[PDB]
Amino acid sequence: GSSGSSGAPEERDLTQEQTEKLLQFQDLTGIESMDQCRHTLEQHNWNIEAAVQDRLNEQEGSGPSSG
Repeated sequence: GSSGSSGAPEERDLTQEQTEKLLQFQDLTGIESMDQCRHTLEQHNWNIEAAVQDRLNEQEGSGPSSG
């Protein structure tokens, strides 16, 4: 909006690979807050496969299990 950035004088840039992964997860999951996304990822260790599960597992829209 109008100069409203609360944080520290730091900068964290991701890598192409990682970035891409995010895009995927983001789309898959559907989270808005990018951070939130990378979060679930970082945790699982940028493991969409897991992050995805940990994402769904923890409160899902519709469909607890598939197959």
